[PDB]
Amino acid sequence: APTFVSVAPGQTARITCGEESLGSRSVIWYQQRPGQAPSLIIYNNNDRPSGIPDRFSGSPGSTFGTTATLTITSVEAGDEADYYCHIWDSRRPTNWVFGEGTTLIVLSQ
Amino acid sequence: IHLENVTEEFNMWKNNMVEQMHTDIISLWDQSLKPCVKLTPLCVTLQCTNVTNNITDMRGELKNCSFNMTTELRDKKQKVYSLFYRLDVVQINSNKEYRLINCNTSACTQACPKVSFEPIPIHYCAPAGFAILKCKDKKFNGTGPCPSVSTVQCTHGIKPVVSTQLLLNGSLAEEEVMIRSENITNNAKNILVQFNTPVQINCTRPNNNTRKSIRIGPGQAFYATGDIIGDIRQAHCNVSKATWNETLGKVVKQLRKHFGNNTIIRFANSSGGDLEVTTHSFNCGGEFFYCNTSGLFNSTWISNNDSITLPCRIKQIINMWQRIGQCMYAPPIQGVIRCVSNITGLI
Amino acid sequence: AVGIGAVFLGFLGAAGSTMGAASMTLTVQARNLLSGTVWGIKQLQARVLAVERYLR
Amino acid sequence: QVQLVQSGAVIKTPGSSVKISCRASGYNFRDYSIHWVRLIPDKGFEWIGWIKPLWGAVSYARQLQGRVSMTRQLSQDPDDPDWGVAYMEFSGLTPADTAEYFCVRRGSCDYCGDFPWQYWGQGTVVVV
Amino acid sequence: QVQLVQSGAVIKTPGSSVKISCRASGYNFRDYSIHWVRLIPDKGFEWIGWIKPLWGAVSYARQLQGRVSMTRQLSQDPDDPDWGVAYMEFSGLTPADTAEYFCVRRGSCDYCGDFPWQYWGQGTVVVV
Amino acid sequence: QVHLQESGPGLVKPSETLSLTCNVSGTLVRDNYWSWIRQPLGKQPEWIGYVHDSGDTNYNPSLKSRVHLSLDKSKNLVSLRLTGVTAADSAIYYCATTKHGRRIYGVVAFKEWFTYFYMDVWGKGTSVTVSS
Amino acid sequence: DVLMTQTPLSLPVSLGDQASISCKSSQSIVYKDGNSYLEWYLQKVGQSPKLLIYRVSNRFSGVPDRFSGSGSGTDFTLKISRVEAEDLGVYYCFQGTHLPYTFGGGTKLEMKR
Ligand SMILES: *[C@@H]1O[C@H](CO)[C@@H](O[C@@H]2O[C@H](CO)[C@@H](O[C@@H]3O[C@H](CO[C@H]4O[C@H](CO[C@H]5O[C@H](CO)[C@@H](O)[C@H](O)[C@@H]5O)[C@@H](O)[C@H](O[C@H]5O[C@H](CO)[C@@H](O)[C@H](O)[C@@H]5O[C@H]5O[C@H](CO)[C@@H](O)[C@H](O)[C@@H]5O)[C@@H]4O)[C@@H](O)[C@H](O[C@H]4O[C@H](CO)[C@@H](O)[C@H](O)[C@@H]4O[C@H]4O[C@H](CO)[C@@H](O)[C@H](O)[C@@H]4O)[C@@H]3O)[C@H](O)[C@H]2NC(C)=O)[C@H](O)[C@H]1NC(C)=O
Ligand SMILES: *[C@@H]1O[C@H](CO)[C@@H](O[C@@H]2O[C@H](CO)[C@@H](O[C@@H]3O[C@H](CO[C@H]4O[C@H](CO)[C@@H](O)[C@H](O[C@H]5O[C@H](CO)[C@@H](O)[C@H](O)[C@@H]5O[C@H]5O[C@H](CO)[C@@H](O)[C@H](O)[C@@H]5O)[C@@H]4O)[C@@H](O)[C@H](O[C@H]4O[C@H](CO)[C@@H](O)[C@H](O)[C@@H]4O[C@H]4O[C@H](CO)[C@@H](O)[C@H](O)[C@@H]4O)[C@@H]3O)[C@H](O)[C@H]2NC(C)=O)[C@H](O)[C@H]1NC(C)=O
Ligand SMILES: *[C@@H]1O[C@H](CO)[C@@H](O[C@@H]2O[C@H](CO)[C@@H](O[C@@H]3O[C@H](CO[C@H]4O[C@H](CO)[C@@H](O)[C@H](O)[C@@H]4O)[C@@H](O)[C@H](O[C@H]4O[C@H](CO)[C@@H](O)[C@H](O)[C@@H]4O[C@H]4O[C@H](CO)[C@@H](O)[C@H](O)[C@@H]4O)[C@@H]3O)[C@H](O)[C@H]2NC(C)=O)[C@H](O)[C@H]1NC(C)=O
Ligand SMILES: *[C@@H]1O[C@H](CO)[C@@H](O[C@@H]2O[C@H](CO)[C@@H](O[C@@H]3O[C@H](CO[C@H]4O[C@H](CO)[C@@H](O)[C@H](O)[C@@H]4O)[C@@H](O)[C@H](O[C@H]4O[C@H](CO)[C@@H](O)[C@H](O)[C@@H]4O)[C@@H]3O)[C@H](O)[C@H]2NC(C)=O)[C@H](O)[C@H]1NC(C)=O
Ligand SMILES: *[C@@H]1O[C@H](CO)[C@@H](O[C@@H]2O[C@H](CO)[C@@H](O[C@@H]3O[C@H](CO)[C@@H](O)[C@H](O[C@H]4O[C@H](CO)[C@@H](O)[C@H](O)[C@@H]4O)[C@@H]3O)[C@H](O)[C@H]2NC(C)=O)[C@H](O)[C@H]1NC(C)=O
Ligand SMILES: *[C@@H]1O[C@H](CO)[C@@H](O[C@@H]2O[C@H](CO)[C@@H](O[C@@H]3O[C@H](CO)[C@@H](O)[C@H](O)[C@@H]3O)[C@H](O)[C@H]2NC(C)=O)[C@H](O)[C@H]1NC(C)=O
Ligand SMILES: *[C@@H]1O[C@H](CO)[C@@H](O[C@@H]2O[C@H](CO)[C@@H](O[C@@H]3O[C@H](CO)[C@@H](O)[C@H](O)[C@@H]3O)[C@H](O)[C@H]2NC(C)=O)[C@H](O)[C@H]1NC(C)=O
Ligand SMILES: *[C@@H]1O[C@H](CO)[C@@H](O[C@@H]2O[C@H](CO)[C@@H](O[C@@H]3O[C@H](CO)[C@@H](O)[C@H](O)[C@@H]3O)[C@H](O)[C@H]2NC(C)=O)[C@H](O)[C@H]1NC(C)=O
Ligand SMILES: *[C@@H]1O[C@H](CO)[C@@H](O[C@@H]2O[C@H](CO)[C@@H](O[C@@H]3O[C@H](CO)[C@@H](O)[C@H](O)[C@@H]3O)[C@H](O)[C@H]2NC(C)=O)[C@H](O)[C@H]1NC(C)=O
Ligand SMILES: *[C@@H]1O[C@H](CO)[C@@H](O[C@@H]2O[C@H](CO)[C@@H](O)[C@H](O)[C@H]2NC(C)=O)[C@H](O)[C@H]1NC(C)=O
Ligand SMILES: *[C@@H]1O[C@H](CO)[C@@H](O[C@@H]2O[C@H](CO)[C@@H](O)[C@H](O)[C@H]2NC(C)=O)[C@H](O)[C@H]1NC(C)=O
Ligand SMILES: *[C@@H]1O[C@H](CO)[C@@H](O[C@@H]2O[C@H](CO)[C@@H](O)[C@H](O)[C@H]2NC(C)=O)[C@H](O)[C@H]1NC(C)=O
Ligand SMILES: *[C@@H]1O[C@H](CO)[C@@H](O)[C@H](O)[C@H]1NC(C)=O
Repeated sequence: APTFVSVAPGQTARITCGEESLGSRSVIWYQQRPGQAPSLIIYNNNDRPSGIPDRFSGSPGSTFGTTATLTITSVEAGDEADYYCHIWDSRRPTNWVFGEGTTLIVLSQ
Repeated sequence: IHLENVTEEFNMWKNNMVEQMHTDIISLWDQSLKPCVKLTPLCVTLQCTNVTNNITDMRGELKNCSFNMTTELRDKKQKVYSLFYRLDVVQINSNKEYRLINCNTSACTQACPKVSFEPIPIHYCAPAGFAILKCKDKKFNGTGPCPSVSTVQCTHGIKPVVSTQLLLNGSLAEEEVMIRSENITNNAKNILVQFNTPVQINCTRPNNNTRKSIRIGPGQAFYATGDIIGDIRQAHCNVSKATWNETLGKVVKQLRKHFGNNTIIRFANSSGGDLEVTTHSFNCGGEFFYCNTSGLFNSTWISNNDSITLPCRIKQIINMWQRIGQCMYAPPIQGVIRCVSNITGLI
Repeated sequence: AVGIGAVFLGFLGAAGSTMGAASMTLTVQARNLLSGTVWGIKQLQARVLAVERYLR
Repeated sequence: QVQLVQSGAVIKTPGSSVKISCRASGYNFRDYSIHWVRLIPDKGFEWIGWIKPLWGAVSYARQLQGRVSMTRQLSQDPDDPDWGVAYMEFSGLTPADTAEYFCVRRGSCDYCGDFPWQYWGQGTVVVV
Repeated sequence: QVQLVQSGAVIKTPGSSVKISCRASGYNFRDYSIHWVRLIPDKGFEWIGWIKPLWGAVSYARQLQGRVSMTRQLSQDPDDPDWGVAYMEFSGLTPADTAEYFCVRRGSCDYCGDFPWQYWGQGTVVVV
Repeated sequence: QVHLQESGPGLVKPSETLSLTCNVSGTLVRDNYWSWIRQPLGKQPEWIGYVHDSGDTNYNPSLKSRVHLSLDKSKNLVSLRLTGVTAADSAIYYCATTKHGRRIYGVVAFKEWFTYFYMDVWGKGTSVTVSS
Repeated sequence: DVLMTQTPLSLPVSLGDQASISCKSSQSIVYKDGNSYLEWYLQKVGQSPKLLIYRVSNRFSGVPDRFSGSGSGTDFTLKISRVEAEDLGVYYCFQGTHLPYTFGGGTKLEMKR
């Protein structure tokens, strides 16, 4: 059930998570290192807080009938961890459980 | 042909041409529905549920109704779903079980979408033997002598709008805002007001619909609201608050002449009644709005940037002019629509 | 400019002028008196009413 | 002819609300206004409000707002398109409202105004 | 207005057959003829054939018979009686038929003839 | 800079009550808004509930029946109280603050906005494994 | 009444540029002739006002060809090709169909320095 996306170190890696969009959405992306708590990376649909670089990208939440995607540019070894989506849909009710975590792995270990 | 040294008594209240126009528009409006499809077979028991939405437990306003419907062939049948507004379904007495509101009295022809509802200017050319006079006095009260008349063979551009609370796109007066009545100290007669400066209104419907064709019968197609992609957002209207305060200042300045210079003119919302006499009715791109206007008509007036929003409700079936057994089903229209109009006056 | 005399040769322009000056332009009211599926019946009935009035 | 039947007499308590049904028959009810008026004993007449049954646009007196509501019921069958019903619900009853309530209709003439009242109701006696 | 939308560009093999859909919208499609014409690069224009969409009577050039077929599709719903579709299927493709294919409509005037071509298609590029 | 940590029993019999703690560092409890997150192994996390100041508190619709919370006002901690542990409660428990924003999509006076929460920082997590 | 306005009101234009002023008609100006009876007026100061052109197209005799006018029934304008010192003055738009005959405001072309 955790799907695997593998890309060369330095390329771009894309992550899809959750139900297809119906209303306006507010997606939140996390980052789960193995054996720890999560760590937030994207708090609005595209806005990111301090201490997390701008090589991350979110899908904009004004598009209807698409899937919330997280786009990673210039992957590395420290970015090889789990991700999580959390959609707040303006049409569908409150999501009290996160999306399915796609484990991110990079080749040439 | 501007005449000279001539006085003709005008009286708009006992006029007969307005009564001929009120007859002609009704007769022609009925004559523009006979080729369209009558919607008898759709009057059927509906099984309805709430539309997919984060329902808050305080509004309905959309219904997702599934029902059986006949096909091109007479034998077979099909389950089909549609989206109706809450003002068109009534709970007849698991999921609930509804019916349309017109089913209790009369089936109703829907309007063919090749037929537009928008007004085109209608002139009145006088026949042979007769003539049409025209006042030109700018201070013409409404009743009495107009000392500057002008005969004309055919009238000016009259665009027929349909509106209740405040009339739109109506030829505006030139020198100043004017009021008109029959006996101002009478209560049953309305007090018409015609503006000088056209205050602007913007109205819209944010829901991105999807028109869907259902074949009721061979050669007959039914147009149903298929899906709401985008977002569920309520229809509204906007006017400029500053110009509306200025325009009410003008009409309060005018109304103090007939009533005394020391009075307290205040504006209230409608007293009540049926729907389309309290709310503000009009049409916009072929779909009928009903907009609450309590947000404009509350003030008081003693002797010395932003924009007002006001909510709107939509019916799909309409019964204008209140006949016995004729309504119509205005079909939904594809995509977000909006229309802009000058406000000429109010009643 | 058109000219104010085109008022008097126009239809019904002498309606405010005196009786001694309407007799010169008296033929315009004579000439514009005649010439000028339910709607067809209404317009047809109005036109035959006008020609019956002229013939009377 | 024109007939204006009302409901019978009624006895109410202070604080209650009364509903009076003026049924009208004999003309096209979707055309002519209905007015309501009340005779207070040893105080005179007093107007209440009018209603235009084409849609149901109503108006009330100034000293009765927040207390009185008026509705109507048209006839929807095309076999009897003439008759109609008016409803007045008068709330906030005091012992000062012991009176006799009438519903009236306009004069039928094209010369008469609105307030000349030709046809009258039979008379509802209201005792608080 | 009058609009003549075509289908996009296409790449075909020698010996194949191409189908091009000229959709017309904005006028009564059951009245006016549709013509087809092709621009060969560095060879000029060349007429192909006409079609009258009231029934579908067609005619073709002499040096293209046995190679080209043209059909049409009317609109049967009375809510949109105006739009219509023309179809050209050109068979027996050679590398000499690398060209740009157009569908046209007549002039709208009552004085103009048949071959003065007012409205044009956007242009289908065909490479064999 | 914050540092938050919980302390519970971590060895719980089925059909038993439960409690946890929330120490503070950097920021006290009356300023921010607090939440609870749990995660079974090999599963996506689950967000139990959140508490504001002045009593604004909301929970799961699934766990609406049994869980109850409060703060520790004078001692500057956050409490927890769960009822009826079963085999579906074995999960590492977390503690987190939350920041809330509005995502307005339409006319503001028609209530066409919705709050959305996000966990800016995180606790360190304690395994509370049910023990039959 | 079919009163008009003039946009703009004063243009100081150098000697050899194009000046263009518009007059907008409330009601349409169409006679039974078909030609829109509007006149363009110039008045040098302290004089009698002249005539610039006729209806839209015809021109008053004794006037050079540095004047042109355009319009399509509703809103009218001019184009002056070259500027002189005699082109100082007050300009007007005049109607000829309906009574009373209305005027424009009046524009004063000036110099640039
Ligand atoms: C009749 O009148 C009524 C009222 O007069 C009209 O009703 C209005 O209707 C509007 C549309 O119908 C509706 O617009 C909404 O507005 C949303 C709210 O926007 C406001 O809040 C923004 C966030 O606030 C932040 O900042 C404040 C302090 O500044 C903090 O306190 C908050 O905590 C937040 O951090 C704010 O940014 C925004 O201001 C922007 O717009 C101003 C307009 O002049 C600019 O001056 C200002 O500089 C801001 O500009 C920023 O944003 C714009 C975005 O358009 C950008 O271009 C600029 O470069 C700059 O970055 C408001 O104050 C707003 O969120 C909505 O926009 C989002 O949703 C739509 C949905 O389709 C998207 O298309 C759109 O792109 C945008 O999505 C973006 O954001 C998403 C979420 O983060 C993100 O996923 C996505 O990728 C995009 O980046 C939309 O505009 C009005 O709210 C509404 N009411 C009022 C009172 O105006 C009615 O329409 C009238 N009727 C008619 C017929 O006209
Ligand atoms: C008070 O008065 C005001 C002033 O009139 C009223 O506002 C009007 O309301 C109208 C509603 O009845 C509204 O008309 C609709 O407009 C829609 C928008 O698209 C038009 O506008 C854009 C931009 O302005 C314009 O670009 C388009 O076309 C222009 O160019 C073509 C060239 O091909 C011209 O043919 C066309 O006339 C127009 O010309 C423009 O430029 C020339 C210069 O060359 C100027 O001289 C013109 O003045 C003009 O500026 C659009 O025309 C539009 O979507 C609507 O059209 C749909 O609906 C009608 C039925 O009403 C139907 O006949 C059409 O074919 C079309 O339906 C089809 O498409 C639908 C969508 O795909 C589909 O669902 C249908 O099934 C059909 O397939 C309609 O034209 C008008 O725009 C506004 N006025 C303004 C300024 O906004 C106001 O309503 C009045 N108040 C009340 C209460 O009534
Ligand atoms: C008004 O009310 C009506 C009902 O009265 C409602 O119509 C119904 O809408 C729902 C959606 O809300 C439809 O349910 C979906 O149907 C699609 C289409 O079904 C086709 O495919 C299946 C595949 O087996 C065929 O057997 C079938 O015959 C159809 O051809 C399904 O694809 C949907 O399944 C998805 O959603 C499930 C929800 O639990 C998931 O569990 C499932 O895994 C599927 O998800 C996958 O596909 C998604 C779409 O690609 C994708 O986003 C996911 O990531 C994942 O990959 C679901 O069954 C239902 O069929 C409609 N009924 C009818 C009669 O049309 C209207 O929608 C409603 N409208 C409004 C505005 O309220
Ligand atoms: C729209 O505007 C028109 C005007 O174009 C109004 O019509 C007239 O309005 C005036 C006043 O607004 C009315 O005039 C009043 O008439 C009274 C009756 O006397 C007249 O009639 C008799 C014969 O019946 C004549 O012999 C006599 O000479 C008059 O001609 C007068 O008594 C009134 O006098 C007032 O002024 C004096 C002093 O100024 C006071 O002492 C009086 O008490 C009184 O206040 C007054 O002159 C006239 O009757 C109206 N005519 C018509 C045909 O209506 C409309 O009323 C107006 N309508 C609306 C809806 O706005
Ligand atoms: C989907 O729609 C639901 C509709 O129920 C919506 O749930 C509600 O969201 C709001 C805001 O996110 C929650 O918070 C409320 O709003 C403010 C926040 O400060 C408070 O003042 C409110 O307190 C009042 O209401 C409480 C409950 O009625 C009372 O207990 C309290 O004393 C106050 O009167 C309140 O906290 C609100 O709690 C929820 N409702 C429920 C039942 O949980 C949800 O947010 C929407 N989701 C999306 C994604 O759109
Ligand atoms: C309202 O909803 C309609 C549909 O119900 C939206 O129309 C759709 O708009 C898109 C782009 O504007 C159209 O083009 C499509 O684009 C994709 C992009 O990859 C392309 O792959 C498709 O083949 C197609 O060309 C799309 O056709 C159109 N839908 C229909 C049925 O015509 C519209 O954008 C919405 N508008 C608003 C304001 O919400
Ligand atoms: C004119 O303005 C007045 C107030 O300024 C409006 O009166 C208001 O009417 C609504 C209902 O029409 C009342 O709403 C309430 O709703 C709840 C929930 O449904 C219900 O429980 C109540 O019994 C009541 O119906 C509202 O209280 C009332 N306000 C006052 C002060 O009485 C009136 O509707 C406006 N007229 C029009 C035509 O909008
Ligand atoms: C008609 O206009 C009046 C203004 O004369 C509107 O009254 C306004 O009502 C709103 C709330 O309904 C007031 O907003 C808030 O009121 C509280 C008092 O409860 C005040 O403490 C807040 O600071 C806030 O302003 C508003 O103040 C009030 N206007 C004035 C001048 O006091 C009335 O709502 C309008 N009617 C309708 C139906 O909208
Ligand atoms: C409602 O009434 C207003 C009057 O306040 C109308 O606004 C004005 O309309 C005229 C002609 O309709 C506009 O003149 C235009 O001038 C431009 C200048 O280049 C020209 O290109 C046009 O051909 C036309 O002559 C005038 O600008 C406009 N004023 C404003 C402030 O917009 C309005 O058209 C009426 N209708 C509606 C739907 O608002
Ligand atoms: C559809 O909407 C209606 C209206 O909100 C819901 O019916 C009731 O809504 C009230 C809130 O106003 C709740 O207190 C009731 O519990 C609701 N009744 C029931 C039986 O749930 C209704 O729940 C909505 N959903 C469906 C499927 O009908
Ligand atoms: C036609 O159907 C409507 C809808 O049910 C009826 O209107 C309701 O009638 C009942 C009792 O007469 C009232 O309690 C409701 O308030 C009415 N609702 C509405 C929206 O008016 C109507 O009576 C029916 N008429 C006939 C002649 O059968
Ligand atoms: C009604 O809508 C029109 C069109 O959107 C508005 O006109 C424009 O308003 C913007 C500012 O909102 C100006 O920047 C434009 O110059 C205006 N254009 C025109 C042609 O007027 C209008 O302001 C809206 N009215 C209200 C009251 O909001
Ligand atoms: C009423 O007041 C206005 C103030 O503008 C004044 O012009 C007018 O003459 C007054 N009329 C009367 C009857 O007092």
